[PDB]
Amino acid sequence: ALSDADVQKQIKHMMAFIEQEANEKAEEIDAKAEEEFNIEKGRLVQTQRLKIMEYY
Amino acid sequence: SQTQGIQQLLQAEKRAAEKVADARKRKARRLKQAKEEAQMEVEQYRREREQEFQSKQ
Amino acid sequence: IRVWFIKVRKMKAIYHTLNLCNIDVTQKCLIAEVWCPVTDLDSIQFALRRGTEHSGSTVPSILNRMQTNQTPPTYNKTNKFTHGFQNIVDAYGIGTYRE
Amino acid sequence: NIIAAKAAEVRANKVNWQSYLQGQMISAEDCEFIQRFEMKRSSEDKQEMLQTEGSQCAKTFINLMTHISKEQTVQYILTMVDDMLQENHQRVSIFFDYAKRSKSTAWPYFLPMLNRQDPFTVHMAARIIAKLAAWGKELMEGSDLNYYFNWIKTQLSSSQYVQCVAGCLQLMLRVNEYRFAWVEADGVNCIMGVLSNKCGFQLQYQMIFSIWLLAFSPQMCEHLRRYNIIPVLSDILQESVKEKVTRIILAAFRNFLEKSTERETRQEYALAMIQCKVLKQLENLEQQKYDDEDISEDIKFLLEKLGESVQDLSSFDEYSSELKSGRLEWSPVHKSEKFWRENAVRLNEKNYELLKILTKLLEVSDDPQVLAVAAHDVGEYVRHYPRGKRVIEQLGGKQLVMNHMHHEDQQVRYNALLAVQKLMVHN
Amino acid sequence: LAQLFLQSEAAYCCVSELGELGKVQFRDLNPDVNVFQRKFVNEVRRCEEMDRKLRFVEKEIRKANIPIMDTGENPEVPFPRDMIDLEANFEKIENELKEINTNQEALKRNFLELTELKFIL
Repeated sequence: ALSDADVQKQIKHMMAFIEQEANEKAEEIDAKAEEEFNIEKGRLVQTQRLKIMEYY
Repeated sequence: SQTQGIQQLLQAEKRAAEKVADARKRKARRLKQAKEEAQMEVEQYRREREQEFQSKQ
Repeated sequence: IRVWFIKVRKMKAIYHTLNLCNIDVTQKCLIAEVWCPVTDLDSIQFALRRGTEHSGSTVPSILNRMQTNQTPPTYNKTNKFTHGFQNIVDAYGIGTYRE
Repeated sequence: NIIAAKAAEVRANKVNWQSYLQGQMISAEDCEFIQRFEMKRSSEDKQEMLQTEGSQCAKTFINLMTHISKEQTVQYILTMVDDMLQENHQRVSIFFDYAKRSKSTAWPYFLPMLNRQDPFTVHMAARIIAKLAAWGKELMEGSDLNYYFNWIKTQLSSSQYVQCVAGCLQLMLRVNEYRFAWVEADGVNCIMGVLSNKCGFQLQYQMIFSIWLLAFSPQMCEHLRRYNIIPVLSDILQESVKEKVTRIILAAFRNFLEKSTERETRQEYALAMIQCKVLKQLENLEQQKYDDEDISEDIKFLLEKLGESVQDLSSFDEYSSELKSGRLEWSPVHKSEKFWRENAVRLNEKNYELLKILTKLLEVSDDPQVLAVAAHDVGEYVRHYPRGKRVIEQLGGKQLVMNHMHHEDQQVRYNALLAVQKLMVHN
Repeated sequence: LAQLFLQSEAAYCCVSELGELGKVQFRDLNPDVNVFQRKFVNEVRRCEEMDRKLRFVEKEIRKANIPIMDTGENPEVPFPRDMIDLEANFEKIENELKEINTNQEALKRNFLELTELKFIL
């Protein structure tokens, strides 16, 4: 039907939304946690840096 | 129609939940992984400087 | 101010109609029941098409026509000429649908 | 969007690889190996593609585009195999089909490709080239893929393909190194040029999200702060209410302005506040509550931080510096009520030199706007401190101000009249 | 009969268009919920403030004895979100008018005492 096709294309809009927040929120949280863990990387390498400098 | 109104909600909420959970769990493992990696790298640096130590000895 | 007044009143009435709605738990999209004579639904859909046309999001604008156990309304518009007579009979009372 | 639709109608269609098993035209050995690694539903077929080592799994299909002359069949085969490699949720995730000994041609493979964009060759290359975001590798030929006009020409210009390619470019920029490389590039200039121009909303979201990705390093922020696009972005924010670009725009403001490399770089707070009235827009956003707790905390920290920023744009000594510079412009200082009521006794600076600067500006200032600011400041100094009023009367500024009550510009009439209306207390 | 389903902004535009149409009517499906929980009360009280200031400026026009006409510009129906800023500008205009009135009566008081002083000498 025409109403059925309108329902299906609204469902296409729904799924387009689903994938929209999917990719967008995914990369959002991913980048945030990646650079936060890069800061943590720097912190751990800093304590290791103290250890190496005292040893040598 | 009325069925979609709950299925799409289920999709959205479950996927947001698993993304958040994956972020948190990967962080939790990654801290110890980075400690291990830093120890590894530092031990290579120590071995290099120990080779240098014996050289200058 | 003479036209600022009517503009603000229009906006107030618009948000009043938005009060009459259902904040859809499904989506950020809204849903609401709309009652209107069935004879001229096509012009209504054309108004919907214009409304979605102004927005760039290419909105389908579903119309979920469906029967329900409600009370149909009856106001059958006659004309300017017999407004007094229909006013009189309506003043005495209002009858069922399609009577 | 047509990319996925074409992939779907491909998936509906069929190519009889068994009839092409005599693959003189089509890579016969890989055609035989199609028996393996074809049902990707089960991970045991992922183990099957692991068995075939990659060199015996589509590495003969590498450079199949040139091996096939008919366009339709190669469209089909390319799209199937590249859809498989594009899915890659947990299929491979280790850039397995890269042929370590032929690794020199792994990235330069796109040189013979990046032609025939109508059969979506570049539109499969766009996600094939994802060996950077979630794989630990570095492209050598960053010039032949990014600077190259595979997408630069289409960046300024079909449109759905540009949006999908922009998403692939977001994926590319995931690596901070190549994001930095493109920060040095002028493709960012093209991006902001199309941002300034009205175009599709989806593309606007993708480009401003790429700009949001830029804000994740303090040195990239340092380099890019010298391009004043924040007022333009506030303009885009206030001319379009869709709640998604607004969210990522506010997050871009978050990271960009909170990287905080120095005080001079936190002057961008002042520049944003002065060059666009974001305060009231943010207040309106605050009024209408969202369930998005993330943007709630975003508006919280932004409003407080700009609050202490405007407190730092509310001071006596900066006003003295500005007035001593012969420079005056409507700012939070000129509406800083604490500087006006609490520090009016400070406006009695040594030898009344501040008042003397104002008094001599009452005749040498030929700029109506600076003169308006001076008139308003004098109006404040009279409404607060009546013996300072009598000081100004001794200075003779009232004769000059009378002229401003009738000095051409209608903004000059207004400010002179208001200052004198203050002047008439106890009179 | 018809569960009319519309996207949010498209629904606002459609409300404008359908009210222009003047044929349809609505039904509230959440009678036990006020504007307080609908999150729409904020713009409603904004509209109330704008209406109050409109009445304000109207009454100082009435005391000013200016013969308003109000004859044209009926179908304009604007809907940009910056109307809040436009009525902020209107608020500024009526604000400066308010301070002008208070200052003017203060000035009249001053001039009256001053006229007495002129008469004394």
